Amino acid sequence: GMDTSGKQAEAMALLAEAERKVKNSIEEACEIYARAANMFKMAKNWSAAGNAFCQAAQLHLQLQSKHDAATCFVDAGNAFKKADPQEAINCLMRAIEIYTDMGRFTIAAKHHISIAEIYETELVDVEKAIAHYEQSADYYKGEESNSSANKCLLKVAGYAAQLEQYQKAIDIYEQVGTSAMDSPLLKYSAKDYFFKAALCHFCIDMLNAKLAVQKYEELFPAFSDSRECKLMKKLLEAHEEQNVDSYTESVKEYDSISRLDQWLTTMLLRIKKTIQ
Amino acid sequence: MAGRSMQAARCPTDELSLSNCAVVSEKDYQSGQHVIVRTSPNHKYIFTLRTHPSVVPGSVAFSLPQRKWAGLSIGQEIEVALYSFDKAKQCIGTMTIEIDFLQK
Amino acid sequence: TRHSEIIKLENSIRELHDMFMDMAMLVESQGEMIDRIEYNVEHAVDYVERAVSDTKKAVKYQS
Repeated sequence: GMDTSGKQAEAMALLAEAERKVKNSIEEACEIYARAANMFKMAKNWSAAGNAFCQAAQLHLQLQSKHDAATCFVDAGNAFKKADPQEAINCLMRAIEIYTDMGRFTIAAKHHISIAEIYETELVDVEKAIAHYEQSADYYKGEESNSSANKCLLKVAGYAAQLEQYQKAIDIYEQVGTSAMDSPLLKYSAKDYFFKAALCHFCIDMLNAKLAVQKYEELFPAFSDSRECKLMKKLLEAHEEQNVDSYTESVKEYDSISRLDQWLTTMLLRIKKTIQ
Repeated sequence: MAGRSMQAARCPTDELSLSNCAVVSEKDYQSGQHVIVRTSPNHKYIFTLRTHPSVVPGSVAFSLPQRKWAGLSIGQEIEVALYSFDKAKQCIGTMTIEIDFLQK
Repeated sequence: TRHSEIIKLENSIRELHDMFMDMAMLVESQGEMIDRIEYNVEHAVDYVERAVSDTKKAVKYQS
C-alpha cells in the first residue's frame, strides 16, 4: 500500500540527508535521524530502526550529552527486543552502565529485571537470569524496596530449588519468612514460605526435614496448628514406613482438599521416587 | 586430646552399624579409642571409635540408632575430645538392657 | 428454605466475583498509567535540571 513505500522512501531520504549533513563536517542531524527512525517505526520495519536510534545516540553523545543518549539507547534496545534479543541486551546494558554511573538505581534495577526476563523468556539461560535478578534485588534493597527485593529473592530461590542446590532455597525462604512473619499484613502467607524450606530439606534426608520442621514449629506457634505440618508429618511417617501407598494416599487427599502449584507436585514426586 | 571440631558422617556398612561403633578415619583416630562428643553445653555423649578406610579425614560417622539416641545429625557441627575410661571404677559388672522387637 | 438461601449465597458469590474482576482490570490500567506518569516526571525533572545548569554556566561565563 501507500504507507509502506511512502514511509520507507521518506526514511531513506532522511537518512541520506543526515549522512550528507554530517559529511559537510550537528543537532539537526540527530533530529533528522530520530525522525527517520520514527518513520521506520510506523512502517513496521523494526529492524534497522534500532540502528538509526543508535546512530543518533552516538551523534548526540559526541557532544557530551548523556541523558538523552541513555534514553535513546533504552528505546533502541526495547525496539531490538523483538527483532534481536542480543542487541537489545547490549543496548540495555549500555543504558544501565550510564545510569549507574549517574546513580539512577531504580532505572538500572528495572532494566536489569527486564534483561533477566528477556533472557529467561526467549533464550534458554537461567544462570545469567539469576545473576541479573540478584543484581536487581541488591539494587532495590539498597533503596529499601522491601517488596521488590522479596519478590526477586523468592524467584531466585524458586529457580535455585528447581535446578540448583537446596541450600539457596532454604536460606532465601527462611530469610523471607523471617521478614514477613513479623509484618502484620503478610503474616497470613508467611507459613507457606516456611513449608517450602521444609520440603527442600526432605530432598537431602528425612532427619534434616524433621529437625527443620521442629525448628519452624518452635519458632512459629501457628505453624503447629497448620494443616501443612500435619501433612508433612504424615508424609514423614509414610517415608519411615517405606510405604509408597500411604504417600500417594496423602498426596491425593491433599490435592482433593486443595489444588497444587505443579511445583510441589514435582518436589513430592522426587521425594517419593527416592523412598525405595 | 584437647578436643577438635568436626562434622558427623553416615555409617558406610551395616556391619559397622550393628557394632554400635563410630566409624572414623585411620589418619584421624585408631581402633579402640574412646571419645566424648559435644553437641551443645548440656549434650555430651560418650562413644568408642573404630577405623574404616571409607571415612574421609576430618569426619566421623555414626549409625542411625546412634543418631536417634544421641540426636546426632549429618551436616551439623559437633566437637570430639578423647576420653579415657577409669577401669578401676567404670568397669561393667552387671548391665541390664531392655529388648524390644525392632520390627513389628 | 434450601432454595432461597442457596440462591442468595450464589448471587452474592457471583456478584463478588464479577466486581472483583472488573476492579482488578481497572487497577491494572491504573498501574500502567501511573508508571507512564512516573517516567514522564523523571524525564521532565532531569531535563529541567540540565537546562538550569546550562543557564547557570552560560550566565556565569557572560558575567
